[PDB]
Order: sequence, then C-alpha cells, then structure tokens
Amino acid sequence: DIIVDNQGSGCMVDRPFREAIDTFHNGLRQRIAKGEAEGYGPAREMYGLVYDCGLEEEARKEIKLPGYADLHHRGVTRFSGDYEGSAISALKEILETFSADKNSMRQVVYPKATRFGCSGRLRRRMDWVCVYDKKPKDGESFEGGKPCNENKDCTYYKGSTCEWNLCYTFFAA
Ligand SMILES: [Ca+2]
Repeated sequence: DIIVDNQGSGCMVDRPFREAIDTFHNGLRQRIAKGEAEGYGPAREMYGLVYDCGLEEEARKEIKLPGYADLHHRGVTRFSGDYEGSAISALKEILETFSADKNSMRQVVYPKATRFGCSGRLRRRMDWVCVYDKKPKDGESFEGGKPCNENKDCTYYKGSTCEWNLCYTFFAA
C-alpha cells in the first residue's frame, strides 16, 4: 500500500503530514474492503483515494474561506487539536481522535470517492481540512460488490486499476 499522487504543486504540505493522512485514509478503506475493520460491516468494492494536489489547493481555499468547497460540490472533512509537542505527532493523534467521529468518517470511507487532498494551518493549534471529489448522501448505502483482485473486479468507474485490493481511477469525472 503506497500513496498515489496526481498533479502538481498545490501540494504544499510536507510529505510526512500528507502520507500520514493518506495512510490513515487508505489504510482504513483497504481494511473495510476486506470486510475486516471492526465496526464497518461487510466486505465491498472500495476505491482507493488518489492524493490530488488540486484538491489540496481547494482544501487550502476552504480553510481561508469556509463554504468554498461545497460550492464546487465537494466532500469536506475537518479536524483540529490543541497541541504542544512536535507538530507531526500532534496530527498523528488528532487523526486517532478524528477516526471516532462517525460523521466525518462517512466521507473518509465512502467507497465511491476516488480522490482527495488536504491542507492545514498552524495557529498552539492545528487545523486541517480534506476535500473529496465525491460526497455521500445521508442514508446512502455503502455496501456493494467485492474487494478487487484484478482490474475487472472494479465496476463503479471506467478504467480502474485494482491494486492492494483497492480500485484506482484517474477519470471519475
Ligand atoms: Ca496487481
């Protein structure tokens, strides 16, 4: 399981923060796909999120003007925390805490999202948002299909590569 990057240089965020948030996201999705994440239910077709520097730049605009991403019909998640130590270890922890927000995690785990980008600002407090290309609806079922072994197994979107039992596509629009 390795990060998949598209773009660019709206990627302003230091690699370790990016990879931390991406591994948190896709680590969870891959487990849910294999039906083996305590609390998330049966196996299903799951797309990996592509890390997208364009969506990271959108996340940047959403931090400095909330409401922006909704205008472009995007999913958004937010997480913050007061902290004192190393910035990076603060974030590792915040994500743990984040991962207990049933509401937030619906966007994080939505099987039909295919790309996202996050951004953060330090104020000690850190604030992050991630922007997602697809936003679920309230009550929308996430179950469906099977975890993929080969490309044929991916059905939600055209031209998907199955890897690490996650489906990837660069064209979901
Ligand atoms: Ca393969």
